[PDB]
Amino acid sequence: NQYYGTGRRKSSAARVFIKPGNGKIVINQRSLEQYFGRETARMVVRQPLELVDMVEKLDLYITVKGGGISGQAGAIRHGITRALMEYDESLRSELRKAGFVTRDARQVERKKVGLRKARRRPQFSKR
Amino acid sequence: ARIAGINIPDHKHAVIALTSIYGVGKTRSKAILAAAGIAEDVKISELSEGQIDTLRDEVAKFVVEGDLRREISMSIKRLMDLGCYRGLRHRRGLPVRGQRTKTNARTRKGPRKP
Amino acid sequence: PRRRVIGQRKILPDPKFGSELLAKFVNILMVDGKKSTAESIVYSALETLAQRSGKSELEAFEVALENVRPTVEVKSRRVGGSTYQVPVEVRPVRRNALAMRWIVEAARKRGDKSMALRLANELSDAAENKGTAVKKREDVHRMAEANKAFA
Amino acid sequence: QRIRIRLKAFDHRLIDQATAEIVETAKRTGAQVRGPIPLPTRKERFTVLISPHVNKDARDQYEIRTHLRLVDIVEPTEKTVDALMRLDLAAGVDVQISL
Amino acid sequence: AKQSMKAREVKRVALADKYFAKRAELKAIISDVNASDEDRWNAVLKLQTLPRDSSPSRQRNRCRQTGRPHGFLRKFGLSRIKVREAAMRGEIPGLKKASW
Amino acid sequence: RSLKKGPFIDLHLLKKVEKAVESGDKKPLRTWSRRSTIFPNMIGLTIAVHNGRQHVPVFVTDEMVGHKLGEFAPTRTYR
RNA sequence: GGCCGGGAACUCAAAGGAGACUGCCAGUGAUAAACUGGAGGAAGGUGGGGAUGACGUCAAGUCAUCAUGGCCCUUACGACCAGGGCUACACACGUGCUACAAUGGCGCAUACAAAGAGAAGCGACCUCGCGAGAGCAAGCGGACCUCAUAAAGUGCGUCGUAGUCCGGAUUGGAGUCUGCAACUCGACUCCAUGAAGUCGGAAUCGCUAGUAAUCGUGGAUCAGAAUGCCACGGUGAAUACGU
Repeated sequence: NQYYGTGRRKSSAARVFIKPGNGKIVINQRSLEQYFGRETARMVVRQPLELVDMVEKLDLYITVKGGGISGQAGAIRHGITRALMEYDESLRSELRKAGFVTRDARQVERKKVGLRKARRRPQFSKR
Repeated sequence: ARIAGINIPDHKHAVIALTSIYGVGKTRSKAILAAAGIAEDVKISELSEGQIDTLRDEVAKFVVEGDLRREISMSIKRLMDLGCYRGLRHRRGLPVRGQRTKTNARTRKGPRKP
Repeated sequence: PRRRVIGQRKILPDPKFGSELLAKFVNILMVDGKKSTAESIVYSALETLAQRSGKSELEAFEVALENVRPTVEVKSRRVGGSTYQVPVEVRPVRRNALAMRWIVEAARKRGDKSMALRLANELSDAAENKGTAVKKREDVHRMAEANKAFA
Repeated sequence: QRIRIRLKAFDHRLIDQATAEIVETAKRTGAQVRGPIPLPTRKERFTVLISPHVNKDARDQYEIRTHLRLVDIVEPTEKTVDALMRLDLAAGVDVQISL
Repeated sequence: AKQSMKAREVKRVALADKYFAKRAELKAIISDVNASDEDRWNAVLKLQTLPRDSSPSRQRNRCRQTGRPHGFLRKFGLSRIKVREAAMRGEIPGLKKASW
Repeated sequence: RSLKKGPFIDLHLLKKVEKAVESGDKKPLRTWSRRSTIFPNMIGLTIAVHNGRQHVPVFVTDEMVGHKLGEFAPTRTYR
């Protein structure tokens, strides 16, 4: 028996599986250190578990696709949050109060005719 | 060190120091160093006399100074004497190889208001 | 704006020392969308400063900031086709922002080898209470003192 | 011996009508079929200037959508192929059969 | 456009269709690496001897309804103005105003 | 231009040059073909080449071989 | 090695649905409309972005995309052809790209995307060339094959404030490809030369969030010719006391 979670951020998707015992992590058949070589990234992936007292009581199996480092980290965190809610169903208050439960939904704005970016406008000359 | 008719710096790696010759670039430098057999991370001031002699012999296979200067000279004056389009431009001081003259052309023209 | 309300945007603590102040400092030092470069510069400079001063990085940083924070500034006004320089107070958040910006601007204009060395030297000089940032603070205080009749 | 049918159109109501007709007719004659799998749509986009002479920031943007469907039948009989080749479809649907 | 400018294109297309086969390979053996020493000298000469209007690169895409030589779309065979008119009247299947 | 294709020249000029050099003549040869390369065979004649308005005469020399005939008939007037 | 048997759970594909309404709790207010907070929820007050342009103004733009009243020429202001010009050069302006470096340049090694196009077309693997390319030659009218390697980043060296191992105009010599034909007047490649410029006077412009700044990718027009136009994603800030 396992516990499941799905996460999304920007253009990235993540699948998370949780079991009990002897904390260890694999992302795409690799360890945290080999995959994420960014301290901010590791801290984001570890935040939800540290917020609770289950740092060393569960095993995690994770897969991810799409986007970049920050987006993938956010997706993984969201997936972990959903999995923990499913598994326990009593940490919802703490997780919500921290803010991990909401789906961040700011995408890239499209380019528009007559502009050179989403909002940048060419130079002007009153003459 | 004094390899060709000129002297060359004695505190920088050889692959760069050789470039001070008029006719050797970053390709010929590496080629000459490889043919001689010296490491390219070498300061010239650490060389011996025989190594320098080998370098001189290697460098003595390309047209380097004086001769190539004369070569470009004769080329340009051959064009000018012939009197073709390129020669006319060469004497008149404007860009050959097309390019715009309504604006720019300042490398071949000079500072504003000659 | 005219009829708007400005809300606070959540900031995230720095990885090793959980310092919101240090996250803000990295942001202000940051340039061109690159954050890792700024983080490396900040950490290297802080480590060398701690080695030089024999205290904690947080303590050294806080002493530097305390020696550069301002308390009164001057704001322009137009009256009778003329300009007056009315003195006004400063809020704590603005104090912090001004201090950090002045420190970074002073550091960027020195002549050492690397930015890390520049920042370490600037922070040490500030801690000893001499340098361009403290000069600027003194000038601001003097210009505020010269205009106390227009309060 | 397996038949594969590919359907293309500019309108999804029409494509659904045609595909339902195909599947029901095929099932009426014994053979078994795997349902219609939907495949990605295609979007072709055009940008045009709307004034006759000079204005460059006035433009219109248009698109065309192409919808696609797949059906496959595995163990047929002799009469099913006859019926399928005899069938008829609407005007705006394109059908391809591969053996 | 002008009637003469329209006739020119018909002439060019006809001549290209006429001499396609001759120009194709019997003359383009110049790219052959083992043809002969100078059995391709005559190839180049008798290639340049042919009419100039038979080379496909001397044709310009014009609108089928008006003749305009600027603003051409290959999918429709028309210019931007006539594309817009037909689209609004509703005569191009599948086309509509797009937004996203 | 690319090698393994050969130089370029027009047949109606090649024939005239061949005839003149085979026989003996000195009157100028008219040409509108500013795009024909100069051959060793052509040394010692006078070719009048078009430039848009008139025919400019060029007297061939050994140093001109391998260029285009159009480099000795300029087309624009200045000062 | 999803490579094999298999499975229909999950990611994903495109069809029918549910959801957000000041609907609920408290306070202010004229028994009113509404306003300021809170709970639950992925989302809260027109949640983010787009299409959508009122009666009218400027005798505003377009007889050269098209159509059309009046005037004008018709052995010519109407056809056909080769060669030139629109690419000129003392000088003045508007929109851009690339710098003037160490938050960096050069070498070696290695993470992580989205959206598009392909029949006279896109073209793999193999051999030859230092290179742009050449010769044979599969697959693909395509969630199947081809275009097709993302870059900034990350690790280890080297350069040590010099007009430099910064910057890259301009010029000589050898070639490649498309095209009947690259002189005037094409794009690329190798060898050599190595310019101005050290953050820019009085003026002056854009931007309130996944925005500005920065790094790469694609498409129409097209035999060949983008730094311009229209699209796509990665990293990702500062400040708003007030009128």
